[PDB]
Amino acid sequence: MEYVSRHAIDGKFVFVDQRATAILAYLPQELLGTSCYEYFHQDDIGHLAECHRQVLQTREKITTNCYKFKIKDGSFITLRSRWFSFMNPWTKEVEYIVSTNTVV
Ligand SMILES: CCc1ccc(OC[C@@H](F)CO)c2occc12
Repeated sequence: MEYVSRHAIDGKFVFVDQRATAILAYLPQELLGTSCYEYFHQDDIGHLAECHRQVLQTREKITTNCYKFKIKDGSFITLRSRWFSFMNPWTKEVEYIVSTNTVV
C-alpha cells in the first residue's frame, strides 16, 4: 500500500525504506541520490513542483494530487504522497522532507 522516502530540499532521494522495492521494483541504491523529478510523468511535474515550493514554506502536511511515477519496468503507477518538511529547531533551516507514498 505505501512506502516512505526522505528527500533533500531539492527533491533528491536520501533515504528509501524497505517497502519501496515491492512497490516500485527498484532497490534502494537505484533511487538514492537521484532526483525525484526524473521519475515523474511530465503531466504531473507542474503540480508536483508547486507542492515542492509550498512544503518548503510550512510545517503543515502537504498532500499531493495523484501523480504518475515510472517504475523499473518503464511503466507508470499512480501514487499520492503526504509530505512533512522538517526544520532544524536550532538553525531554523529545512534539512529534509519525509514523503509517505501511497499506491493509487
Ligand atoms: C523535496 C520535497 C519532495 C518530496 C517528495 C517528492 O516526491 C516523492 C516521490 F518521488 C516518491 O514517490 C517530491 O517531488 C517534488 C518535490 C518533492
